[PDB]
Amino acid sequence: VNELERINCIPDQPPTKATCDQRGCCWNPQGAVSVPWCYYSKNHSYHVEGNLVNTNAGFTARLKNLPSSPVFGSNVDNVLLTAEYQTSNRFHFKLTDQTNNRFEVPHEHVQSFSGNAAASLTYQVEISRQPFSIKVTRRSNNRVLFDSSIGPLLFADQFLQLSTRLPSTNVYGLGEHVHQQYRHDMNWKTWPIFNRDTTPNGNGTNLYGAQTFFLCLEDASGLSFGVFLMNSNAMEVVLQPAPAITYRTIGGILDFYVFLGNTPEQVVQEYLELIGRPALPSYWALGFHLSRYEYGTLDNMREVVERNRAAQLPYDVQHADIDYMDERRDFTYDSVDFKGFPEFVNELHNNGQKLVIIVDPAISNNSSSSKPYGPYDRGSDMKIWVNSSDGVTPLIGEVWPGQTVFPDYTNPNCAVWWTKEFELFHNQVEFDGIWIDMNEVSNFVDGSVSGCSTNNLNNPPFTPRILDGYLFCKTLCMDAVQHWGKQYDIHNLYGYSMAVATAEAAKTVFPNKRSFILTRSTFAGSGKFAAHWLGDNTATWDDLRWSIPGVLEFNLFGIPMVGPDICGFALDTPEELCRRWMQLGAFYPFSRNHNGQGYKDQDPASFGADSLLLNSSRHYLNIRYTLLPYLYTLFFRAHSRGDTVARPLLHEFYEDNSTWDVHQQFLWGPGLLITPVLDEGAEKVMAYVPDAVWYDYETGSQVRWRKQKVEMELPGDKIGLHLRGGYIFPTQQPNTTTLASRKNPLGLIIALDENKEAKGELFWDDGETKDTVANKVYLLCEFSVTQNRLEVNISQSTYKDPNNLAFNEIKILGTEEPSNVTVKHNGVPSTSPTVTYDSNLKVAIITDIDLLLGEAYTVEWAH
Ligand SMILES: *[C@@H]1O[C@H](CO)[C@@H](O[C@@H]2O[C@H](CO)[C@@H](O)[C@H](O)[C@H]2NC(C)=O)[C@H](O)[C@H]1NC(C)=O
Ligand SMILES: O=S(=O)([O-])O[C@@H]([C@H](O)[C@@H](O)[C@H](O)CO)[C@H](O)C[S@+]1C[C@@H](O)[C@H](O)[C@H]1CO
Ligand SMILES: *[C@@H]1O[C@H](CO)[C@@H](O)[C@H](O)[C@H]1NC(C)=O
Ligand SMILES: *[C@@H]1O[C@H](CO)[C@@H](O)[C@H](O)[C@H]1NC(C)=O
Repeated sequence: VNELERINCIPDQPPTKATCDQRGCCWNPQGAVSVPWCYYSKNHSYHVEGNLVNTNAGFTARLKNLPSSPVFGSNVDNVLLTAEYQTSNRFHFKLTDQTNNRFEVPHEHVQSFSGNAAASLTYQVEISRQPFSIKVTRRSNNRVLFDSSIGPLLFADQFLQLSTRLPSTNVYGLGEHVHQQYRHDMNWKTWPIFNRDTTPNGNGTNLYGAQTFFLCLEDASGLSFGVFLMNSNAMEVVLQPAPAITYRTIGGILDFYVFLGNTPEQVVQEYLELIGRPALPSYWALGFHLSRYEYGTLDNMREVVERNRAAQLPYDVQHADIDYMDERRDFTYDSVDFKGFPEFVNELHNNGQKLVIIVDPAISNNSSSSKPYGPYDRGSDMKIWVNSSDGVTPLIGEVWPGQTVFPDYTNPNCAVWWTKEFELFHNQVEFDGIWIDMNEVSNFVDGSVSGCSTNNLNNPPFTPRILDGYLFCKTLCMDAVQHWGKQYDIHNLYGYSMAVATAEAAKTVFPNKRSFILTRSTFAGSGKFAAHWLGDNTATWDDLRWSIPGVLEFNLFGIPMVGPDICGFALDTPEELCRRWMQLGAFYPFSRNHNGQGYKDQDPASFGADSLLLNSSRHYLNIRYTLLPYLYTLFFRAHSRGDTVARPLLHEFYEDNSTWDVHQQFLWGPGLLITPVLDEGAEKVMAYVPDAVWYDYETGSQVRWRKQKVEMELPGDKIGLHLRGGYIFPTQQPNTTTLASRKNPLGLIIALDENKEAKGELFWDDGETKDTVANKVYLLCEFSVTQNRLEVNISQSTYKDPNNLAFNEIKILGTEEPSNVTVKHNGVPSTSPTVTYDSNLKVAIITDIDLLLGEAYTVEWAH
């Protein structure tokens, strides 16, 4: 056994030979740091009993436990392997107890399969019987992708483990964590996963959400695969330099999907086809959002709103945090400090802005005839709370308002209660979207106001390395009871079920509209319902750097609308850090400046009406808003096809191994390269320039750099932004709200490749109606340039914007002087455009044109 391939047999304590001998493992304390001293022998585990059986979907096998000493308790003697060839690119296998039903995740999107095995498989499955292992190989090159033979299968009631070899160390994903780097290096590292309210800091703890998906780029050809584990129990994932990854969970079943693609993007697409593609956002949610914990008063909030509006900051959304509430209780507002809240909502709406309100799941249980508290009274009438282990008494915990009960969102009746609370509240305060927080669920006491009984749920045989080392820390008792089952099994599904219920509420409160839901806690598939933010970060340079991998990973997880608290939630933000963070933050798919209680103001205009920070923030937000049609089209592709929005360089440039590690730059889709300064004091950044033609976004000048590391000069007022040759970017003149910007003239930026060609597309619908894609009420058009000619082609034509929108400007980068520009509509001229040319920069701008959105055109020129 190569020591890199040793699978640790003593995950639970300091290794000893006595424990090693008792567990029947191998002892060799002579390795390098972190190399396990005690590791599994070659026949710990299961063997296939008798023959495999073909089924319509695939095959089954019966696995029988080989005699072994019971470490983490009640072992499963007879295991059933069920394998389904679900599609040419997706394999599913699950290991269950042949004799007993066990907890299975009741996912809202994924359904059971009742097909026949797919034809033309891109993969092959090999089963070894003595001992059991499962291998999945890529058919084209026989690359072993999944191979459990490196380790045993362990399957006890509260301890399940399976390992797989990996074909490379280009491994991305898992969550929710602060990984600091984007590529997992595969050095010995254990990542615990158990939804927890905790600071995203440098400690690598489990955080708010649970995401078991990873993607592996196999080699420079782009061939990639992914693995998803459908299990909601506390678990950890162990990475080691074999390379290999081990999943170790403390309940449920091992239900695995393996996805193959020809590129990293195809793997994400296959994963999202399974778990659910992300919602198309309201176009206004793409704008800039501003927020803080504790304005304290409506007057204070108004003062902030007003100075940022006075500054002409692009600024669509204002969030109201728990300070709007009457004593931090949901579905109230403070009639003194927030007196006149409804009037302020009208002011926002009149200014073309939106209000997003925070709503917490925990509900104050303080109600009497003297002073009733409606949401509690109504929820109690409907009996929709999470109960204690007795199965009948609502569990009492403590959150913002004091003592609280917790809604059981797994109960469909709970969604009815919740919907009605929102309806009642929306009648008083006409908010536009909902920010659901503290939904891990977060509890200010451990378990309940009376703690947690000692039993195998609260105190299991094995505890993964979750923060604080007890499952019930800062959450509910594990033996609490909900419709879908015990908190031990469904804890990781709380925020997911809450997002589903809040989407259901939206159906009534915002009829036929998308609205906007922002959630803290997530499970696989949450992006179908909600955006995410990366939680309670801190105003440090490390937190700035750590945000980009967090954004990229959530795009892999199908939650493309993701971002951190720009400038940092905890602590007073230094001007220089906030200026850099706003520059980068103009390019997060979810762009929100948010701040914790009591800290110095960090809203952009608070730095001074003529400050470098405000000027730079306005500048780059104006660029963001200019590219909103491009961004919105990226979201359309994420929703319809499963593409990422914020995208690693390697997804586009996988042929170039210099991109495999890059985590300080990222792309919007295929075409826009973002290069922030991320180091204190720096007016430069060490940047990678991929193998493409690149143009400076502002000047349009072609950079000399190609496929090389560069020192990019970025003074205090700059972030790197370059456009990829071969791409056409739709734009729209910016305004301070998207309500207004959407009415503005459109533009095209055509970034020519080495062959003087480029292609692009534009999706356009009404920006807010639900089912616009499903019901085919949209415009989709395609742009292509191949010399001397731009074609605008209409592929879907079932929405016509009433605002007379047209492309009134075409900017061509990397071109020789165009002459005789002519515009044809369905073959007919047209009215001579104006052409301006910069021969030093090789940039042409065509103006005095009017190409109506949704009409086909050819624009031709000579040289
Ligand atoms: C939590 O406990 C309540 C009782 O406090 C349970 O309420 C039951 O709800 C159903 C309505 O679906 C009624 O038919 C029963 O009469 C209720 N019981 C009582 C005693 O009122 C509720 O089911 C419990 N929830 C869970 C997840 O077990
Ligand atoms: O620090 S804290 O006092 O602010 O409480 C944190 C958290 O609870 C923290 O204490 C962790 O335990 C690790 O520090 C809580 O998450 C803040 S919530 C989400 C945020 O975005 C809203 O503005 C806040 C008000 O609704
Ligand atoms: C780890 O946790 C504690 C927070 O309670 C903190 O003081 C320490 O700085 C953290 N370490 C890092 C690297 O974030
Ligand atoms: C920008 O929005 C304002 C509304 O606040 C509107 O009056 C103005 O005309 C818009 N500017 C344009 C057309 O670019």
